[PDB]
Amino acid sequence: SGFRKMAFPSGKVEGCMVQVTCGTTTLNGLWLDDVVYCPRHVICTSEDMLNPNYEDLLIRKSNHNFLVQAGNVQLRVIGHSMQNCVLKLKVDTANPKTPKYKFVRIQPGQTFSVLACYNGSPSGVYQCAMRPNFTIKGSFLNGSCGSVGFNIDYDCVSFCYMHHMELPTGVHAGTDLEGNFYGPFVDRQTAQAAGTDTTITVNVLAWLYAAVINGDRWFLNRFTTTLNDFNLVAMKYNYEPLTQDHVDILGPLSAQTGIAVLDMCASLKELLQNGMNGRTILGSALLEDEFTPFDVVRQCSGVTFQ
Amino acid sequence: SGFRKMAFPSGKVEGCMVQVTCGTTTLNGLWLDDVVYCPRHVICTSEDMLNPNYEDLLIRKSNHNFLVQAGNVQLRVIGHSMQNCVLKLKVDTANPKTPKYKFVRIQPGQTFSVLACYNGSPSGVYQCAMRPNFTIKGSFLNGSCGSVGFNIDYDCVSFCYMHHMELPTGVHAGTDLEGNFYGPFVDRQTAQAAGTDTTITVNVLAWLYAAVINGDRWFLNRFTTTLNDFNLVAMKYNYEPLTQDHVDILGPLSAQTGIAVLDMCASLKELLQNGMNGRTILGSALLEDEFTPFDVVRQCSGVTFQ
Repeated sequence: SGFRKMAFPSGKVEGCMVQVTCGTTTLNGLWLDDVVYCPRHVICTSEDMLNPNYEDLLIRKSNHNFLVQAGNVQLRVIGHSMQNCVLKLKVDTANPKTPKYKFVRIQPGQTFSVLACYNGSPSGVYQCAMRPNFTIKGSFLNGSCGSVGFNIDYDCVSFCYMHHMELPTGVHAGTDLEGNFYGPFVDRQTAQAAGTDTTITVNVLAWLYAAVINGDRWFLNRFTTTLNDFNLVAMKYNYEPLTQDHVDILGPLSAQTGIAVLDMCASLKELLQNGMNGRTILGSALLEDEFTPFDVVRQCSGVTFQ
Repeated sequence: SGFRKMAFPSGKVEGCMVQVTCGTTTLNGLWLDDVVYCPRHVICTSEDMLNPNYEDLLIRKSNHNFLVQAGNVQLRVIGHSMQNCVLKLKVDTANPKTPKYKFVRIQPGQTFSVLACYNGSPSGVYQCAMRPNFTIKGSFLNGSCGSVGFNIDYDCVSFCYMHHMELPTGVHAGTDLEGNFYGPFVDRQTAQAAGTDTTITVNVLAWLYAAVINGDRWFLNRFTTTLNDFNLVAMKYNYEPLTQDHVDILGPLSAQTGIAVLDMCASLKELLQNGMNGRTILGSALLEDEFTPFDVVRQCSGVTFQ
């Protein structure tokens, strides 16, 4: 037993990371088959980033202006195109380590692992959530752009995120692998408002189920509630409204524990109103929202990859 | 910027995991050169585990009684020996994916990544600390025994932990890769007391430095203290006593931030005495002790591996 914030095994993604250099800017790329995917702002200086015209900047670039290095091998660039906010560099070699993969656009509140990289080399792996306001709270220094987020399903890597920007507020913004930003963000160094963020209610409930499975039960109370009553409380505490779809996704955890979803809602309501009184749940002194119902089931049932 | 509990990239270790079966017990092994390393309790049934005589049980086993599977390849066992609490199965093939590696016995309070595995297949990676009482607070289900903990230094994997036991209290015990338990534990299903645990003070101070670097500063106060005065408070709150060795290891973070170590001690003293008043530090509502000073520097300076 026990419950940890576990990332996916990173090896299939490590084999896809490369370094991309254009003029004096270096960041990370993702090499799948004969295409390298990277943030289009690889073509910008710090000064360009204040107000970039990506079309005009890219016209000044030829195939030979992109240096792509896979460990020690230089790749030969034979094509370049811009798709939304990503560059696709066609190269003359297929990556021999390409895994089974898909490109996925995830929903707010879904989780994924980030392989943080610098100069095309991996430094670490961690699990995070796409916030309801389409930011992520990552760990990203200068040079981490082009680092990717992913999920694995047995032998298939679903790439969902490419890192582009740190907002002036210190949270992180990026794209899907088609180059479409999550949320209202642009690849420009300017003031950019993130929405009001909210807590991912269905994830907190999943994590309360994980706690019960692990024996952490002190928070279970004598009350029930309604979906409408609970949602009045969710509004006050800036929690996402719970829907029947969310109730349905929690079904298996309800079944395993014998705790009706609305009973678990009443327990959460009491924690929102009364706080935790200096107590912990699964070693946390706040309500955790970075585990999906699918994450809890995976971890509690020991699902493996290959 | 930002600060996450980051694990090492797991690919070099993924290539070393194999499945070991003896009679009707299956768990994980680690294949390095022509040796597979696994918990000796692979030779026990559930019933044997109550009071095992490992010497007598192992005598009943021959090379052909150990089934070792690397993905789909069966390995041929040509030798077996017991070293403390590990079995070393000599096999007739060197692992082509063996990384540069060492075997290290870590100190209480040091951190490492765990690759959780079932049936020789990786499920996830997470970072944890060896507790001062030589337990770990992991995520380990039935079949996870033989999963390993490690650190990476550029291209070299330092293996420090192999998982053996869940104690009746739900924390986790294991060995170094020479088969010597961390702490007083044995590979027997019996009541086993873990010591009183303590908080890893030098790690909490490292994490307060990480917070300041990231802009989380509200906890900095007007006071200083002495090593002896601080340690009186450390005793009361079950924190490890701080030594000059610990002060010296914090030197670089002191230098970077311009906050003397004893000033940061006085800030910590005030947090121990007054609590956090419903506030957070790096998104935590408790004092975090799973980052070493070396972890903070690594993460804050973007060190990479290969």
